Amino acid sequence: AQYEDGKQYTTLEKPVAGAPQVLEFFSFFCPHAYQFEEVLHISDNVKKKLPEGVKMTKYHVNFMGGDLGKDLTQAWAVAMALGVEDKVTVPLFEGVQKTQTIRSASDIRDVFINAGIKGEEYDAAWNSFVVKSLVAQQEKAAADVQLRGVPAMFVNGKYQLNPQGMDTSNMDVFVQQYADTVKYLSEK
Amino acid sequence: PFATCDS
Repeated sequence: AQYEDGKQYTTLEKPVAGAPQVLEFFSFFCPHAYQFEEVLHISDNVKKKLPEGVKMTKYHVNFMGGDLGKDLTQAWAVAMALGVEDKVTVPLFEGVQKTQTIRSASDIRDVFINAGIKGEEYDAAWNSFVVKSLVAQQEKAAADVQLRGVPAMFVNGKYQLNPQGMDTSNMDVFVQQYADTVKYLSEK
Repeated sequence: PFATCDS
C-alpha cells in the first residue's frame, strides 16, 4: 500500500503525548546530520510538502560532544527563541566539523555575533527563562521518544521515519520519498 | 543517506 509500517517508517511502542507534529532531532557534531541538513536538505524538502498548519520542529541533542554538546543544545535554544536558525545552522555545522574552530562555549557565541546577533542580545537570550525551558523541552522530547541516534524524525509522537527502508537508487527520489512519508504520516 | 550517530 505504498506506505507500510516497518518499511518507510516504524511505530513507537509508547507514543508521546504533547509532542510537536513533526519533530526532528540532530547534533552539530554528527556528520550524518550535516548531510541531512546541508547536502540532502531533508528538513527543507519535508517543510515544502507539509499540510497547512503543520510546523517543522527541530531539536538539538546532548549525547555527542561532551560539555560542548550540552552547550550547543542551549545555543540551539537561543537560535530557536531569536528565530535565527537559518543564520547559524551552517556556520555551526562548519565550525564543528569543517574548520573545527568551535572548541568552547565562547566560540559558539562568536558564531552568533558574526551572524548579526549582538553579544548583549546573545547573552540575554542564553540566560533567559525561554531558553532555559527550551533546553528542558529538547531534552524531554528526546527521552520521551527513547532516542537512540541522530538524525531522526518523528510524526505526531507516534511515528519514526525509517530512511533505511526507503528507495535510495537516486537521492532526489530518496528525498522526495522522505518528504512524502512525513506528509502522509502527518495526515494519519 | 540513512546513517546515524547512535548513543
